Amino acid sequence: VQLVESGGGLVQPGGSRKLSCSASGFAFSSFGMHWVRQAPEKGLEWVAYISSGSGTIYYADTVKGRFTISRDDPKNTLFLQMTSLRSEDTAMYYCVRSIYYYGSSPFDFWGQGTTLTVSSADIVMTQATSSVPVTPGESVSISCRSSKSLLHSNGNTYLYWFLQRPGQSPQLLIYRMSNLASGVPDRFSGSGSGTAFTLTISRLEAEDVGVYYCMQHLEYPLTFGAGTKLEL
Amino acid sequence: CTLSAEDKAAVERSKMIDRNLREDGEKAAREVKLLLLGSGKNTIVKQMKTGIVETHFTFKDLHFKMFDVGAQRSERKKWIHCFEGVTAIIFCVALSDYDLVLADEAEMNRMHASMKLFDSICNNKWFTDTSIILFLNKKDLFEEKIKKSPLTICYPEYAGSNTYEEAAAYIQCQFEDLNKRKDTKEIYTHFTCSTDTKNVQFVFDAVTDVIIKNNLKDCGLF
Amino acid sequence: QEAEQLKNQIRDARKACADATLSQITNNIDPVGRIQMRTRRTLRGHLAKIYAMHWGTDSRLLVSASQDGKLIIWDSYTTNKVHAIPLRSSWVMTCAYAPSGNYVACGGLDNICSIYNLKTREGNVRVSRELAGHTGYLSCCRFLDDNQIVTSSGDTTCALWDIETGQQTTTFTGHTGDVMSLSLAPDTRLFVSGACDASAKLWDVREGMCRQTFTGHESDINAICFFPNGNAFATGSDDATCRLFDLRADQELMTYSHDNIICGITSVSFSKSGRLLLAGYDDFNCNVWDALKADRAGVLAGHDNRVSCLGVTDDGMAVATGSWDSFLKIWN
Amino acid sequence: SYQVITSLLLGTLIFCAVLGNACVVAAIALERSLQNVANYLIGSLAVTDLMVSVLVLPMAALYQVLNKWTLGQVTCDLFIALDVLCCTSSIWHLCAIALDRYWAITDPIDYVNKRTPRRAAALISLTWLIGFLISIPPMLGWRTPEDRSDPDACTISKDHGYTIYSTFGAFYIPLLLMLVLYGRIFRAARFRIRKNERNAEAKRKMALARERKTVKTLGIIMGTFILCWLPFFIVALVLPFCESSCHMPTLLGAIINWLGYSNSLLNPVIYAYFNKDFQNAFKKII
Amino acid sequence: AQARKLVEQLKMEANIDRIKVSKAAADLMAYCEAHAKEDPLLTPVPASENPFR
Ligand SMILES: C/C=C\C/C=C\C/C=C/C/C=C/CCCC(=O)O[C@H](COC(=O)CCCCCCCCCCCCC)COP(=O)(O)O[C@H]1[C@H](O)[C@@H](O)[C@H](OP(=O)(O)O)[C@@H](O)[C@H]1O
Ligand SMILES: CC(C)CCC[C@@H](C)[C@H]1CC[C@H]2[C@@H]3CC=C4C[C@@H](OC(=O)CCC(=O)O)CC[C@]4(C)[C@H]3CC[C@]12C
Ligand SMILES: C[C@H](CCC(=O)NCC(=O)O)[C@H]1CC[C@H]2[C@@H]3[C@H](O)C[C@@H]4C[C@H](O)CC[C@]4(C)[C@H]3CC[C@]12C
Ligand SMILES: COc1ccc2[nH]cc(CCN(C)C)c2c1
Repeated sequence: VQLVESGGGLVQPGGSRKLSCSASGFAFSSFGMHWVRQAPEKGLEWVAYISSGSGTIYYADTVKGRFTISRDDPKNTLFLQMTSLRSEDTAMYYCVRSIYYYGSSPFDFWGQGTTLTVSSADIVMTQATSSVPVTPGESVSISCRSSKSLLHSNGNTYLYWFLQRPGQSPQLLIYRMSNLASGVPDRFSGSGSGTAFTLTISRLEAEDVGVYYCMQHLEYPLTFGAGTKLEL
Repeated sequence: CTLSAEDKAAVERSKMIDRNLREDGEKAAREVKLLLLGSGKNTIVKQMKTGIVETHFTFKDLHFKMFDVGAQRSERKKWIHCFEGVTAIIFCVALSDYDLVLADEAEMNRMHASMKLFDSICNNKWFTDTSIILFLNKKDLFEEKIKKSPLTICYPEYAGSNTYEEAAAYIQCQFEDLNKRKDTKEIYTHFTCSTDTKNVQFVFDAVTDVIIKNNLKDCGLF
Repeated sequence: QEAEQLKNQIRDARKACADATLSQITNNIDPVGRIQMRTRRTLRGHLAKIYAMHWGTDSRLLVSASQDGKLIIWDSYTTNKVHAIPLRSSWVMTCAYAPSGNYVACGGLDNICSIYNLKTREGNVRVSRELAGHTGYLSCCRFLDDNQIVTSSGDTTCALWDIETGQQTTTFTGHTGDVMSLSLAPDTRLFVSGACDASAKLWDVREGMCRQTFTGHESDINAICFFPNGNAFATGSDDATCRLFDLRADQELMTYSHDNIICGITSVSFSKSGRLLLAGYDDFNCNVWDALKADRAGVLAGHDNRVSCLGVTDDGMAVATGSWDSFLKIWN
Repeated sequence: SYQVITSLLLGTLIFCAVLGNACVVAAIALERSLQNVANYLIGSLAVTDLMVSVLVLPMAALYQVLNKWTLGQVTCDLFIALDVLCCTSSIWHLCAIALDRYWAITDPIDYVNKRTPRRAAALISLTWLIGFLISIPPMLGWRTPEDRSDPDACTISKDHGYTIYSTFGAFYIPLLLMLVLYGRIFRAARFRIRKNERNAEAKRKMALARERKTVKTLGIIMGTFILCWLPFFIVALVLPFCESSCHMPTLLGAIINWLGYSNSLLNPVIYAYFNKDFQNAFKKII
Repeated sequence: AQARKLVEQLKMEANIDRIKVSKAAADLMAYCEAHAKEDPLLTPVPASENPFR
């Protein structure tokens, strides 16, 4: 399984460019794909979502219209055309796979990411601490808050936890507030109330240093928190 | 709407799976399923082409999927129903085998066993309205052997000449007499290995006739 | 010479232990009464005769197989199809769901019980391994662990498979007739298999020998399921009756039959409490039986063809049923 | 007293037609085992017959009991157009069913491979298009000043060109095509059926029985269709060219006119109730 | 000789202790009554907490 973004560069004011991301090692057609942008020295941000088969397409309020998303199932690649790029659009975009079914782990794999430089009822996720100085071997707890209760009527809580180590793409730890993502140590744990949640680490290792991000998936206008940057 | 963000994507995936299943079912429907039983089965398959064996062959715009049971010595009564609805049943019998006894201290004759199997399949409750394509194979060896060993050994009550044509006609009549539901279904009997391409022609003709007869019956014209 | 006297001794010993039947004991038990079973979810998408289905451990996911060549996993709550796995051999006779839900098995008129990995990082479900060790059609393939699966074949012998090695860990050749079904005990230490010889044998996984045999049925046994306590199991046969057998009492306890039923049974299952026995029948209907009194507690109509398979959730919420009409319906 | 009896008879006939068509439609819909191209055409014919029974027959019955029209010119025109459209659709549905049967019988390869419900949908659309083309002319044009000159009793347009065109395209062309198709089907069936001595005699008896059965079916279908829809179009063609001479007796004309509605009622009986699958479905449901 | 295996397997006649069927039935009924409240099928759960409604 691998995802490889492409199309990065520098854009003149009001310019237009298209980013691409090829998929290999997995059934691209069966996985929904997301675009996540990240301005330098700033947190992540969902851009657009195209479901399997292109039936459902969603956009963020701040990218809708000028940004469009398309997928090429025969060629196993993803695209994101950009027009009228604004200076605020300076960010690096990460492609994320996702397949939606009971027991699945959405956002379990992230792409390499590509850099790009230029020149309303949404649930807001806030993290109490932007940075938390800690030492190895000491349990670290990261708390977050949501403006709207994430506990859905179906009985599932749609909270996600991501770790973005220095010079690495984000990695999934928790995707339903109780479930541990594959390929991660059992040290990480997740628990919380209907609105309040925290990420408790039993013991801190060297590779756990990075910025922890949270998301709500109750509704698609996803919002990223400030990010808790652990340092030693 | 009560569905969440992920529920809508799950529903989309479910309906995509529905579309794929419907497409695959439509593709599979437009194909003729033939059950093969029997005795020259391997020779017939070679000329016309450890569990059940599938053989695919096409003849003038019509696609046939042939399901040879593959020597399934298990209880046939427990899986024969899996073939309910096949267009036709191919039955292969070797004429020259009127002398063989299938060992077992000579308690049976291969011709008798073939007749019993044919009767059981024809009278099977799952094949009440299923046509049978009967093939008589190894006619050359049968002709060579009758000239030196009369078929009366296999049919003590048969009082006739040992010539090829008469013996073949008597065997065909005996096999067709087993059909206790003659009105519902017809038995398409053929003597094979005249040339390799005639067997497929006979199979195609029998399938076409069966389809036409079924269509007429649906309209009440047959 | 040919063990003439040995046969009668076992019969005499078993008869000597009969003192009181199950029906007499359960006289004081209050009747369950009619249960208003109503279909809550109707699952469509199969275009051919479905022969087998199995619940997952989570009590929400179930898998079904059909002669159309497709193996479908269902989201019971929302009826969303989880996966559609094309079977390379469109003659499936059985299917299973691993206790962890990671793997699914299927078997057909071919002699191979294929293992599918549902949790591949490739996403696409692939055949993890092919278990081609049988000489007859496979009747039931059931998982004990993620690495161990036990199979039933028309060749009259079951086989324990070490999946990672791909070789039969153990073979169970005691049956003389074709084995048609296989049910694992709650502890998975032993399992029981029914066969067309109208007998059921108790098999031990670790040692691999027939500890005991049961011969109550008068016709081919089509299905068997383990009682939730794990010390008893119920049989289903073409005799148009279901029979309850106890592993420790060694004798038949009770039978489930009615004069209005003259057709064979396709499948059997139990509820969490074990009071209800869900049995499928060739008359296109499933009859719910009081496991302690053999009274028909309900009927699950609504199928246009023979009911082929059924099963109860681990959590005991709903019971799924499958029929040759290609429709699976969830009942609660 | 006569008016009451007439109203009772017409109401009973309309109720029977509605009940039969509704039962056929319900059987086809609630049970997805009779979903076939031919069965789809039969269901479309049943729906058209139900529309005829519920929409135009009660208005026609009122027009007959009172002997005069008391609803207005606009309603008269709408009723006439709707009745013509629905009857033409029913006749062309019969023709399409005949064509589908002919194609299935004579083209087994197409039946297996190239026959799909889209074929039934296309046939139904073509039949409805032909009906609309038949029923539109009286709206856009025609209806000369002499026509509907008497508001007390309004009559269908009697223009020579329009009447010949409508009668032809509604009965004669469908009649000729249906006759040709069923003759082709009859010859095909004869060829197929025609295509130890005791066994031969038994086979001969079976062949004779099957031939008699198919002849009976074809004769029943053609006799019903003709005996119903032939007199109506014969009079519709003769009267416009026989205005001066023909007297147009009321009773005979009324019976001939209602023969078409009788055919609309009878079509489901012939095409579904006699059918084996439909009767089996009704038995299962009932 | 299969008899040597058969006798070793039949040694179960003495390898195991036994309990009367009456006690087994009593235990079964006790377990059934103890967990009756925990079986949704035996006791229809209210639709409020029913995932399938
Ligand atoms: C020559 C000497 C002098 C004599 C010659 C002159 C007179 C000769 C008269 C000949 C008789 C004509 C009618 C034939 C009756 C008859 O024999 O039918 C019998 C029983 O069926 C019913 O009766 C069906 C009974 C129920 C029908 C439904 C009606 C009730 C509800 C109406 C609607 C209202 C709903 C409540 C035997 O059945 P059948 O052989 O007639 O059935 C056949 C039918 O005739 C074919 O049309 C049909 O072909 P299709 O067009 O493709 O559908 C065939 O499939 C088959 O169904
Ligand atoms: C195939 C089966 C269903 C028989 C066909 C149905 C009959 C019961 C219908 C067909 C034509 C109908 C007739 C159509 C028109 C008339 C004229 C009218 O009666 C009169 O004679 C009064 C008017 C006049 O005499 O001018 C009203 C009833 C009657 C006889 C109808 C009675 C019912 C009939 C005979
Ligand atoms: C059934 C027809 C209307 C046509 C119809 O059914 N339209 C809807 C449809 O076809 O779906 C009749 C029933 C009663 C009739 C009305 C009543 O007879 C009252 C009144 C009588 C006047 O002479 C004409 C206007 C008017 C107001 C009539 C118009 C036509 C009506 C409404
Ligand atoms: C020209 O006279 C016609 C031509 C075609 C027609 N179709 C249907 C009708 C009348 C409808 N019922 C009253 C028979 C009709 C009349």
